[PDB]
Amino acid sequence: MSLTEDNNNTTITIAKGENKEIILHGNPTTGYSWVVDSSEGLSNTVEYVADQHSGGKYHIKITGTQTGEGKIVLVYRRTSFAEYWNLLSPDRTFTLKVNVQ
Amino acid sequence: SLTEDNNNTTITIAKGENKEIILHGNPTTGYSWVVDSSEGLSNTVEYVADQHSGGKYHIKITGTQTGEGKIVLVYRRTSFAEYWNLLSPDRTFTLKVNVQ
Amino acid sequence: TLVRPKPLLLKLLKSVGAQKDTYTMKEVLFYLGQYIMTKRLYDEKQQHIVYCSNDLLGDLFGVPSFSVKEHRKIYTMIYRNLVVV
Amino acid sequence: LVRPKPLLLKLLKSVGAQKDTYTMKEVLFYLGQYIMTKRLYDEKQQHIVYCSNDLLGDLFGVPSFSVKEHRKIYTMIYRNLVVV
Ligand SMILES: [Cl-]
Ligand SMILES: [Cl-]
Ligand SMILES: [Cl-]
Ligand SMILES: [Cl-]
Ligand SMILES: [Cl-]
Ligand SMILES: [Cl-]
Ligand SMILES: [Cl-]
Repeated sequence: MSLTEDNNNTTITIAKGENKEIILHGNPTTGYSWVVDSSEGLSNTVEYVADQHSGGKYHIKITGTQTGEGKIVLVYRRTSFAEYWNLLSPDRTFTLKVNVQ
Repeated sequence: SLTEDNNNTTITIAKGENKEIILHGNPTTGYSWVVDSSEGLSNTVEYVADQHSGGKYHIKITGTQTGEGKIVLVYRRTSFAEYWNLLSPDRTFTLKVNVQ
Repeated sequence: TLVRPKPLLLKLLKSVGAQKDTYTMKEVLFYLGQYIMTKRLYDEKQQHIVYCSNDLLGDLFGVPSFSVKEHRKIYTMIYRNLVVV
Repeated sequence: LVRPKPLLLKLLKSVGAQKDTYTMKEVLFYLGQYIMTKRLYDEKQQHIVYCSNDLLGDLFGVPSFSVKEHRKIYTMIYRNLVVV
């Protein structure tokens, strides 16, 4: 039904528009959280759900959005001081919206 | 081709159609143009030095999915902190997903 | 954008290896980051939070702590501690 | 859990380390602190660390090294500690 840590580095099949759920234990009181590092062919949502009876579980709901070989990579990370401080000085950016017809 | 003139605009291409973005950069500084994100599009990035100083980054994109796509490029230089952080790799979760 | 840091900020910048009286804003931000990194003033679990109530930095910013996420607040506090040339 | 040999220990302590026994994660943290504080990395290619005129150079036995070479760095660190 749902994927967990044991499904790490495997391949699954889903229908375009079908939802599936990944559940991973996490403890955000440390400052770490599960975040989507990259994906392809999918949309997603990430939610933290506290264990009601340390830490809790991240629910990453994926939905197949384009037919083909997709992928999702999640990382358990904590943003560093250096990363926050770097953001005070923004890099030159080029942004282009593209309507694909 | 598209240039800095087209920054922060919207275009409309057909699925499978290609477009080229050309941006000036100077990798001798350690900076380069890199793709920050690329929804609905595939891309390639190539640097060509000005033979006649820096040069031009050629970012070729192709519409790979019908819908509202977007690419964001950043002119950046990887910091020491970013390099050093990778010596202590974060736990990762990876799932290949064949969408039918 | 060239700036001359007021005396507290100048003392902070020189404590981490700066040797000038005039700086670019890029340099000011760099040395201020060096300072916070070196003295590990940031919170380990939430590393955008900087504790400085017992520090020279707290004196010149006039706060017990601040968040690096609040960009305009940061720039405001820095600007109050320099004069543009 | 590791025990840094004297020269490595001296480096870590010069940037705030207090103890004698560490995890590798901690050793890597203070080594990073050290390199950043003394600004030994190259400005344009920040993975390059110049240490030929620094005690880190003596310790690692190199004029410079690249942060991209992960195995090499772990190796140089391991040579300078005892695995407790
Ligand atoms: Cl598999
Ligand atoms: Cl830093
Ligand atoms: Cl001066
Ligand atoms: Cl937070
Ligand atoms: Cl505020
Ligand atoms: Cl100890
Ligand atoms: Cl390089």
